[PDB]
Amino acid sequence: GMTWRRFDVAYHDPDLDRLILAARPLLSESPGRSWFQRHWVRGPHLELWFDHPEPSWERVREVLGTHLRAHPSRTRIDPDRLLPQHRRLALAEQIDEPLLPFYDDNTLHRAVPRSRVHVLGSAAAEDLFHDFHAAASTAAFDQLDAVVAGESRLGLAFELMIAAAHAHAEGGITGGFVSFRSHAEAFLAGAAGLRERWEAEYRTRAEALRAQVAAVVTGTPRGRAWTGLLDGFAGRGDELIASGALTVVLRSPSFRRYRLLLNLTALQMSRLGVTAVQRSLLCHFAASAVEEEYGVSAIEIAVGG
Repeated sequence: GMTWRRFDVAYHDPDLDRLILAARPLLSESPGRSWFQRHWVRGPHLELWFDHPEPSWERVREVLGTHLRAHPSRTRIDPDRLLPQHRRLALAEQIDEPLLPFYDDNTLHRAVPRSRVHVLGSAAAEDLFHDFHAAASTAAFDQLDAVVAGESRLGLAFELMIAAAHAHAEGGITGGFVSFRSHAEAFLAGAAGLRERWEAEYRTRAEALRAQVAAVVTGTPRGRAWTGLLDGFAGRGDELIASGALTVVLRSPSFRRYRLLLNLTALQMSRLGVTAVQRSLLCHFAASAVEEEYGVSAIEIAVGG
């Protein structure tokens, strides 16, 4: 917190995948824990977090300098309409920090790490997330090779969601149902007319989605890699929800674990460039595919008595 460095790479092109990829050597060079995330404070930007002195500002400035100059971002923005969205997002995410001015495109800034303690629960909670972000930043680089190499971004994300529910939900995949239906019903309560669209988008892909669910449930290299990564944080997470040092079958200790590991997965989806809408769509896709593939209703009714 007095050790963490943060660098903000201002970039208004929503596609960051190639920029992120350029920055990979920096994190490999870093002897400590390093990580990155997409963020919006003072406009779209990439954030590079390092808890050790190396690489170093001038290293960072030269690596990202090359790329930024070679591959600039031509995208404009609307500061006038964007500011209100952020001022709301600041209240939502609970973000005290200069929202103004906006960074100019294609600029490297040095910046102070923000604290997430008042949001996460403890200092211990904050450390756990740093650890996860570090591990998941590594795994993000691989997943983004694939994506730039043409692969489905949304398809990779769905895979992580399904794998996580199967490994870590009480009762495997059918036990992640409610959490999927939850995330998605939340979004649709906030915009009625999308319900029907979400339904039509599932319907044309129904058997295709189910086939992916089944495939991930059986086991895939990517699926086992992700759940493995999450493994590392399950034990430590338990303690912190047990001890009360981490954000609140409400009281259920093994429902709390899962909700956390599902949030970590969601953060991975941000990192990979899956927006709130796409994330809402995947959750709907997941809830419906799981329903139809396993007759989750038949089951809920069955265990009714």
